[PDB]
Amino acid sequence: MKHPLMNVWTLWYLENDRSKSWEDMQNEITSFDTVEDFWSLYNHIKPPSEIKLGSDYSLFKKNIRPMWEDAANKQGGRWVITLNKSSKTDLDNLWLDVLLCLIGEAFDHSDQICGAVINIRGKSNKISIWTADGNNEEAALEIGHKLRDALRLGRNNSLQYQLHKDTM
Amino acid sequence: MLERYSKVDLLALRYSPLSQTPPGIELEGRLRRMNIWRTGS
Repeated sequence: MKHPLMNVWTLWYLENDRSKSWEDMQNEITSFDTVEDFWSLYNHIKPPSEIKLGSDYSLFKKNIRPMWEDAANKQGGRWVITLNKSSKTDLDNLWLDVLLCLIGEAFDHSDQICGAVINIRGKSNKISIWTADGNNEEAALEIGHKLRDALRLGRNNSLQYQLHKDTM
Repeated sequence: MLERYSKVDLLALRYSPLSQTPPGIELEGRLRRMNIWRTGS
């Protein structure tokens, strides 16, 4: 018997293409709502260390899209983990840890989390946790510090929260 | 507490037979089309 998840989660893959628009580079892969279905998917997809440069993996719930235009993200923000002095498997493990924190609902303010994104770039790789409300400092801070715990980030790895919106 | 799983909990279920089931062919088709399908699977 399967073990149910608190939320339905949807995997998105972005493939960088100069032709298509930012939104059109995003591809919806599949949705799941049980622990077992997650492992089925995770075991049969390439890890982040192996995907093309400029590509993203993203995991979001409540059918929320990894896009600015989405209403759930518009007033939102994100904890950004810039990975320096990280191995390919450090990347894969940190990403996996983020996934398990999300589907596991490890955060007290789990309602505030929209999803997580990993960016594969040559200059620098990044893993981000997207929050629903940027102005909810207490929720962000709790998510932030727990994230630093669950991921056991070194001093070299940076953790910074930022608003999605561009504002003065 | 309800519908909350720790890292250890979730990892334990990784070795469940239901976690071993491969993706459906449609999903597999989508994964190969995106080239994100794991090699040798």
